[PDB]
Amino acid sequence: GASKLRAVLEKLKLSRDDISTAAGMVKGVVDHLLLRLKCDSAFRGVGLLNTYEHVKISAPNEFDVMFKLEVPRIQLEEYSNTRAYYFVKFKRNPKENPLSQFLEGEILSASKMLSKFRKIIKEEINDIKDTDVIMKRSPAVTLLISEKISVDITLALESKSSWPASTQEGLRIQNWLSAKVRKQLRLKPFYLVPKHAKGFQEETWRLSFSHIEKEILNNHGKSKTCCENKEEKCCRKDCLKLMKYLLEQLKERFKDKKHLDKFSSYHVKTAFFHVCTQNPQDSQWDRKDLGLCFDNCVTYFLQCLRTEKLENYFIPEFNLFSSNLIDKRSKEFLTKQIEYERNNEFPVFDE
Ligand SMILES: Cc1ccc(-c2cc(C(=O)O)c3nc(CN4CCOCC4)[nH]c3c2)c(Cl)c1
Ligand SMILES: [Zn+2]
Repeated sequence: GASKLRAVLEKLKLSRDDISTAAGMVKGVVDHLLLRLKCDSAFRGVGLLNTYEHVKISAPNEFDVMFKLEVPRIQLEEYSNTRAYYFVKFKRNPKENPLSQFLEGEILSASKMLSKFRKIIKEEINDIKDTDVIMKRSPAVTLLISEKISVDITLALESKSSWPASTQEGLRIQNWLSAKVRKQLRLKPFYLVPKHAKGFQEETWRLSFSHIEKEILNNHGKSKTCCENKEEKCCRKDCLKLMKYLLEQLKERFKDKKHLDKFSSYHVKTAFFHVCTQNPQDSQWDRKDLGLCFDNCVTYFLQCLRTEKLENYFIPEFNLFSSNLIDKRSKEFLTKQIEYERNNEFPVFDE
């Protein structure tokens, strides 16, 4: 029942200290690069984005880090009705921006900016000889510290402006976290990561709302006091940790023929939060009900792959499971693998 799952989560608690020692290795290298970039003309307004504060975790030895660049008076042009991919233009010309180095008429190049960013890092990488830091061959700068810790660095354009139109019906937390909280969150800035649409269109930026996850996860209840006492203990966080570790273990047992390469913890998060919308009450996430609650996430995720539909939590018109992003075969393969786990009381957790 719920007994087996608790031991898995209690096991995952034991590796917190090993992740904490490796976390300081990430922040050390990252702070040197931030000092190096600030001395440059274009990367003077570079800062660390808090998404472990500024260090986000995707896999056990993978660490996603985000560098933000303040872009004032930014005008966005939507690309090919994709709803998430956009072009970066400038409202007017009051006093020429320092970002003009990568401009191409009106449109700001994503390929040109990421290239100078890759160059300034490649130069600073060989400088700090304290730890073995390298660079790998994908809109991120991957580093490898002590031939084990992989750090995916991403550059993002910050816009303090009102969120784009495609996000109008997104973040459907009204019946869960409230209309008050939705309005509050939508007052926060948004990000433009250089993810390119399928060759590629290397001048299009993707809408990123990564920074909102910590806001919702650290305040996940309908009741303001959720998980603040022994009475209101819920299992929302435990179901997300079990959903993340499920895909993680399936990506480990099937690196045999590389079918699940397109799948990330991101797809698992999106699906979990959609269940959080479906189940807005705290009584639908009780600590005793861990087994039942996890199965609700497992059923929704299986229904997602099966229907080839998983809406971006912020952009409903954007389908993360479209034929264009992940092929029909990879979804039908993952459907079959999870279906086997669900029908056999999850044998990929027995360790
Ligand atoms: C309630 C809530 C809040 C935030 C997110 C959320 C959003 C984004 C996003 O960007 O909108 C994102 N992005 C990541 C990691 N990226 C995967 C693709 O490659 C680059 C790294 N996790 C992400 C997580 C979700 Cl689901 C739900
Ligand atoms: Zn809770």
